Amino acid sequence: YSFKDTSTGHKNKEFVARIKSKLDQGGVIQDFINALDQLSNPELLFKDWSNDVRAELAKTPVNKKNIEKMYERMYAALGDPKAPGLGAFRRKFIQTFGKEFDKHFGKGGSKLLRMKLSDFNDITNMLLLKMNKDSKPPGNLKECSPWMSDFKVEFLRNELEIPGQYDGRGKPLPEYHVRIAGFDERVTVMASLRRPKRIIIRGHDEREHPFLVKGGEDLRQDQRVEQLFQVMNGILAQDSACSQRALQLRTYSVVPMTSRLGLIEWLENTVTLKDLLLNTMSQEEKAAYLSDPRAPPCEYKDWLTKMSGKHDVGAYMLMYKGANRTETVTSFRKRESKVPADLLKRAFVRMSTSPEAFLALRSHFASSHALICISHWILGIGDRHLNNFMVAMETGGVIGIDFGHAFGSATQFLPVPELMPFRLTRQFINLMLPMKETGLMYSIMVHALRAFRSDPGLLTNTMDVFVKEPSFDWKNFEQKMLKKGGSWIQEINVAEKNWYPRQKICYAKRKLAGANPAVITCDELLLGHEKAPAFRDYVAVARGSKDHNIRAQEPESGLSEETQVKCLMDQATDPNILGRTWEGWEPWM
Repeated sequence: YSFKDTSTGHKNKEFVARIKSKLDQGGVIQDFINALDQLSNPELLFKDWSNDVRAELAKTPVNKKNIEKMYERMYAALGDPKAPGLGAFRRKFIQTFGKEFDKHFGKGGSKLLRMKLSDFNDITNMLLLKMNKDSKPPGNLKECSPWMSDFKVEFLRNELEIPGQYDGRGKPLPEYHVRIAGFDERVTVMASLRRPKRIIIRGHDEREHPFLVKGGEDLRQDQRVEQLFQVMNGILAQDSACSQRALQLRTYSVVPMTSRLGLIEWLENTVTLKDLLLNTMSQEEKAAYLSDPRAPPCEYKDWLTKMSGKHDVGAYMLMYKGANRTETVTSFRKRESKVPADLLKRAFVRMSTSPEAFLALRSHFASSHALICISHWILGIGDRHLNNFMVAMETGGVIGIDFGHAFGSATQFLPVPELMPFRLTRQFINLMLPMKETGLMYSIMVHALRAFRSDPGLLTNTMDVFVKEPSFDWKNFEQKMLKKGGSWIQEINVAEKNWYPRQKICYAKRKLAGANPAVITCDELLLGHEKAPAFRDYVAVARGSKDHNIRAQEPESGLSEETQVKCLMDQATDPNILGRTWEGWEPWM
């Protein structure tokens, strides 16, 4: 908060103190947060503290009081092992990490309290490198944060009321909202870069509720974009021509319990898109798709080797200094022609039992996927890779999850950018044969984008929570934009109020008032890859050709709606873009 305290700062201070005393009702909520914190891997917070000390001491030793304010949390968690037992209940794995890390932290506590070294990091990097041998994240039970496993409610401690309820509309009548009464022994770890956990908590009426717990990321961006989706299907179901089609985005609840601790509602009876495709295939198909040098797995890497000589990241940089246009299309169609041409069709006749009903599962799938690919562009979300789309195996509809790059941020700070606006690849148009992606995945996009260009004020007005309070993900990269970037046509001294967020709201207001979707994809590429080695080839690929693409025969602004979605779909499916992208996005399937 950090009040100013000139005239009314005192009454604001005592008012916040009044509420801080009025809430929290003793000791169930704060140690709920705490004992949920104390089960994650200590390596993630270890590298987090390493990042925040390398970024704030190793560059300039003038930042007064910030190191002495940030070593308090490093002293608390992974410090002296009775401090976790004082602040909360001590776990069963910090008593094996602090039991090992005593010699290494003796010199830390005795001289790295006020170190002022700023030049060497390998003395710590070798210990975090060797520490990943006796790091076992599976605690194999629920005793690994032993307050929830010994919860055992006994009296009116002002119940907790399992979070992620109170969805806005309606006088709530809170006697129905479920209350926590236990946890299960079997916990699971996920499959991501830092592997968040998945818990099986129980309601007060013997109902399982699973949740996804992640303990290092500030989940306020996700809360604001699910807030945006609530505005989005509040403006959809008011519109006339979209309500007959009954168009709605399907959301899900995410609560930021505190900074570096949030909960995600895990959804049930759903399966990811890659698992659906990879299990519709036959047993003679999958092994030859996986383990062939002519399979599109290894053929792309051999193309990376034979195109520019490099064998790793940066080959995509030297590929823009490699092939020409009419090499990539011909080397790409033979990559597209190695997977079977129908997999969603086999997956929709494998489960629909009737020719009346195959027709009506397919229209629902295609209309829902059209809706999320047009609403994933206004607020411009990138990284639409294969495990981000989640189909619902009881009604046939896709749900979109895992939002990392919210506004135009996939094509700015990533090494090799992503230039498509969404994911409309080959299988999504082979589903609709003998037609193609012009009948049903077109008028849905026109109706949705016409509703969003009806009243252009609502989403930009909701976007101002980002400018009234910047999050942690919009200040760790704001420094990178400050040290290298653009935006010198605007001022810098009013930072984070009209420099950064008025830029993002300016971009979304441009593409909501009518902008060429090749212009934005190179403006956001100029503002993050100016003075690049291969920058003219980026702005040459993502601009058109004027002989083969309609996105080069149209002006930049004042553009119309049907024309805008037309050049959008032209930018979406084009083998020039999809021939040279990131190898984990899998643009061929």
